[PDB]
This record gives sequence, C-alpha cells and structure tokens, in this order.
Amino acid sequence: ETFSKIRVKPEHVIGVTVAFVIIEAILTYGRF
Amino acid sequence: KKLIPILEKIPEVELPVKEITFKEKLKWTGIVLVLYFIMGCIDVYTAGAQIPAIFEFWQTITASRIGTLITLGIGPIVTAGIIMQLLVGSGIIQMDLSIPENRALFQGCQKLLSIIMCFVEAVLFVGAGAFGILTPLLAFLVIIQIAFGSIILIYLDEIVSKYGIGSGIGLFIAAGVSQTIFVGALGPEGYLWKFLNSLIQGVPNIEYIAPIIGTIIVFLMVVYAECMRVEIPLAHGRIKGAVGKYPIKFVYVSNIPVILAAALFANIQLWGLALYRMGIPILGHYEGGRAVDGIAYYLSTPYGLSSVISDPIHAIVYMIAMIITCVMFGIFWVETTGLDPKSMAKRIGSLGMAIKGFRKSEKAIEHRLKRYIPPLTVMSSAFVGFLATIANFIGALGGGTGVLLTVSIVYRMYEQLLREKVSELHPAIAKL
Amino acid sequence: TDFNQKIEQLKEFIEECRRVWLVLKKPTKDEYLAVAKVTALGISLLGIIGYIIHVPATYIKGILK
Repeated sequence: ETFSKIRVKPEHVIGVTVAFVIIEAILTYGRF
Repeated sequence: KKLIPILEKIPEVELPVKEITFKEKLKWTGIVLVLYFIMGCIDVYTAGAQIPAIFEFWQTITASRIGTLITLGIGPIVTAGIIMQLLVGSGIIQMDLSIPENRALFQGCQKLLSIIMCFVEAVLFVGAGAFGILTPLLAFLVIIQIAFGSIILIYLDEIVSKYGIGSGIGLFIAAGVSQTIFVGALGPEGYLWKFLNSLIQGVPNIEYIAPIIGTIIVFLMVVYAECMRVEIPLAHGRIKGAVGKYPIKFVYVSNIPVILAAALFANIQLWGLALYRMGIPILGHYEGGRAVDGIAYYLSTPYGLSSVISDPIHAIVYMIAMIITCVMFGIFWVETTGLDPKSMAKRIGSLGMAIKGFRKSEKAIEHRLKRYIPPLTVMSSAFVGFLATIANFIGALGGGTGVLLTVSIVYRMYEQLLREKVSELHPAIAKL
Repeated sequence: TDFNQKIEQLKEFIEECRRVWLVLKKPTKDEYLAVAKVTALGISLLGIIGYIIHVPATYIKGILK
C-alpha cells in the first residue's frame, strides 16, 4: 500500500480542483 | 533507510473498503473526465495574450494542451516513470519489489519525483520559450499555475485509480486524442468543413480532407494490429482432453512501454530547445520553433498532415531510434513490474491449468513463463514501436501514435467496463 | 571472446522473438469489426464530450477576447 501518513478523501481534490478553475477562470477572463 | 519523511508528508487517497457500485465507479470516472476537458478550456493567467505557435509534438503523448491550465499534462508523471524504469531498470539501483517494501518504495518514490518533474517541466517549459514574455515576475506566476494544474491530474489519476474505472493516464490520453479528432475534423475551424466549404467555393482542396483520411487509415491499421493475439493452449484442470486456448494481447503488452519511448523523445525535443535558447546547443540547433539539426533533429517525429519523403535518412534513423528505445523500456518493464511469473504461478496452479504442452507443477509452469516472456515482451514492443512510428509517417489527426495508444486504451477500457458489469453480480470472484 | 558469445546469444534471443512473431492470430473479419466498432464507439463518446465542452467554451473565450 502507501506510506502516506496522511489520508485525503477524493471529494476534496475534486473540490480543490473546482477551486483552480474558478480562480483562474475569473483571475484571467472577465478582465476588469 | 529512505526518503520516508517527506514521502510520508505526500498526501494520498482514502480508499474505502465500502460498496463502490459499478454505477458509482462510472459516475466517478466521468466527473474526472470533465474536470479534465474543462481545464483544457481555461487559459493560463497571462497578460501576454501572444504565444509562439505551439509544440506540435509534446501534446499527444502528454495529453496536455499548451497555453491551458494543463499545458504540462501527463508529461511529468510520464517523465518520472521514465527515470524510475531507467534506474530500477538498468540495475543501477537493483530492487526486488516482491516485498511490499520495494513495491511501495519504487512507487511512493516515483510519485514524489513526479511532483519534482512537475515543477521542473513547468520551468523548463517557460524556459523553452513556450509563451514568449519572460517577465521574471509574470514568468514565475505562470510556472506556478502550470505545474499545479498537472498536480491536480496526479491526484485526479489517483481518484479514478481508486474510485472509478480504467486509468487516469490511459483515460486522459484517450480523452485528448478523441477530442483532438472530433474537434479538428468537425469543430469550429474544423477540417471536414474547410474541405466541404472548399468544395462549394469551387476549388476542391485535397489538403483539407487529407488529414482526416490519414486518421481513418491509421485507426483501421492500428486496430487490425490491436487484434493480434498469441493463443496459449491450456491444460485440462484435472479433466482430460483438449481445453483452454488463452490469448494474450500481443500489442497491449508493450503499452505503457511505448508510452514511455514516445515520452522520452518528448523530453528531448523539449530539453533540447530548452537547453538551446538558454545555453549551449548540446542537443541541437532548433530555430523556427522546433529543431532543424542535431540529436533533436534526427529524433523528431515527421507526422502532422502529410508524410515527408524529402529526407529518407531522417526517416530511417528515427524509426530505428524509436524501435530500439522501445525494446529498452520493454526490457526495463521486465526487470520491474510487468507480468511476473512468480505470481502467475499458483494462479494457473490453483486451477491446475498448466500450459497445453506439459508440466502441471508450480516451478514447472513458473519456469515455462519466465522463459517465454522476454521474447514476447521484446518482440511486441519492437513491433508496436515500429507500427507507431510508421503510423506517424503516414501521419494523422490527433497523432498517429496517439490514435494507437487511444484505440488500445479505449478497448482495454471496454474490457474494464465488462469485467465490472459482471463483478456486479457474484460478489466474490474478483480474481478469476 | 565474450563478445563472440554475446553475439552468438543475441542471434538466439532474436530468433526466440521470431518465434513469438509467429504464434500470431490474424483476426477474423467479424472479430475485427467487433473491435473496430467498440473502439470507435468509445473514441466517439470521449471525443464528443470534449467537443460539447470545448467548441462552445471557445465561442465564449473568442466573443469576449
């Protein structure tokens, strides 16, 4: 298995990704 | 002792021993798929709306898309895996995985490196002049996003890998190529139209429909090849008489392998241009974007639209160059993971199904396998690699080679969907 | 000396390959078409979805650039 002392539930990575999208999706576009 | 400290700091994915319904593995996969396509729609935050064309060579095997939140794509992950197979392959760092140690060592380790290669590539990309404006400030910002997007994939892969079907990478690649096709042929600036319109305009352009043909031809070819199998008659499970007839995917054996060969070249054309407009011409003299001389030149796949005859020698070398590179990672796929006889042992032994030939024992079959493998392994790749390459001379939409992997990945993905549609009945035979 | 050996051997292994590249099953039209079908059917789904997302999302990026 994995020696990853930390456990991360997928629901997070998904939501964290919805994060990158929103941030840059607006950080870039929607100028001004 | 090992890099266990930071290694234990690198997050992972919570694998539930609960009920993960087919319907859920499916629905999961799909969510990953979309966040992907989506990320491929979003440009990277960068004022310099002006970018120097594109690298028509890295995108395909990388499943990336330069200029987007995934401009680096699977590229790192592949790079990483490439090194591992290189080290743990040429014995340089001999390891007998068997024990959950070496196994989880080889892995965990590689994973890390993937994040290392995640940033490296990022920097290397911008440093290769993938965007044009090297505003130390803006440059930094970009790299951030870039490698971080690739990170998301590394974790999205993990998700699919433990919450859905097939594989992230495998998926991802097929995801890209498929799209690259449906869009290139039918999308906005779609080719089918540019051709169709060219017919209406009254000036029939054979160059607009061409690439579309290239893809059919490849697909048709690549599939044929993907059908060939090496049938291994099996010995009656205690019964008597002719029985089994086990086939082996003679092509899909060297899958991950060729993915690495092509990916190697990917990191050369990148690493050469990079270490070109940022140093000395170690690898080759690019100019014009790609390379027009040097190791780089001799190792640049010819595809795109139409096959290039105007350089025979160039062809020859590449082909042979690829071929051998394939043999390599294939062999390095032997020393490591790959089909390991130790296991396949009792697996055929529990059922008491030795080969058709003879020898119904453990050490017996075990042997007959360890032996037959390598030639299989090498033949396969050598071939594939050839096919893949020639698949590029012909040249096609999405990527001759890309189409290949895809077609395979897609079928190995169909199988996955079946082994599942069934395992969704008898809650036990999760190993037959 | 060893060089001679290895040379003698590669010739062997390589021939062992020839053996693999012989125990090959050409496909049977119906069988072939099966793969071709499913295969394409798949690349089709995947491709399409990327379209449904891409194309339009670009009609935007483009009409607001």
